[PDB]
Amino acid sequence: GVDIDGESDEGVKDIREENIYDMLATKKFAINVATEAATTVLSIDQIIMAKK
Amino acid sequence: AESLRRDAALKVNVTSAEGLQSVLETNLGPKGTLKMLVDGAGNIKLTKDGKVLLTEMQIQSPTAVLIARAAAAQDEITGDGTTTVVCLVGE
Amino acid sequence: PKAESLRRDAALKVNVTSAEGLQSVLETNLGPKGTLKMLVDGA
Amino acid sequence: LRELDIVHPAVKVLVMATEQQKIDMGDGTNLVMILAGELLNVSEKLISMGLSAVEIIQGYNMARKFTLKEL
Repeated sequence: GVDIDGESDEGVKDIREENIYDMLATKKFAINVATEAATTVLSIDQIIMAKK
Repeated sequence: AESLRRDAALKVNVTSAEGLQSVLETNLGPKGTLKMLVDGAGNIKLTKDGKVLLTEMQIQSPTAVLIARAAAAQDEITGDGTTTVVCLVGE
Repeated sequence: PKAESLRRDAALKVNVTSAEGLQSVLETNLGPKGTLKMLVDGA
Repeated sequence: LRELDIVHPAVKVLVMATEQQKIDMGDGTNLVMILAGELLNVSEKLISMGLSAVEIIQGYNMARKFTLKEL
């Protein structure tokens, strides 16, 4: 994993020690939302506005 | 005498057609691009169809007004190729 | 992230525009039906 | 993002994308905002080189199906 400790320690811990994992519903659903979020930004080459 | 010389009001119409086509040149076919439409009340409308685009924008240039009004009649009959017709007029 | 975008083409358009104004002046004397240019050095 | 009204669309889409993650799940609100923000930062190298944003989207669509299969 990635070391979350605030004290200096050699190496990193293991996932089995603290049982810190990500759910499938959290990871899989976040990918489809992140791709569609960046797609809309790249799809806009210009904006069109009017006077209120 | 004070006669003839210049018709240059045509230059405004030619420039008005290049600026209008350059906006719709970005979105064509399956490779087209998305645009934003703001009505002033805070509603963000994202649509690639030129029919909704031309209605939400108000252009003071009379050249683009005639193109937008003529495109409304084609969208009620043909219903396709709104951007294509505009690109053929400017080019 | 520094920049790399365009060769920008602008220095080329200035060179073309400079040649357009040079020919437009000099094309008036071409042929027997052309016009006669005059030069004045101030003296 | 709820108390701050957004005008520019690029940030507003990320706000509407946050509601997509927040309503359907109680976790991962920061996962979408950080991941979607980095995809545009790494895309500046392709935009600079001259690669159009149209084929950039096609690259993410092919990589999305390859990523979901490995999950």
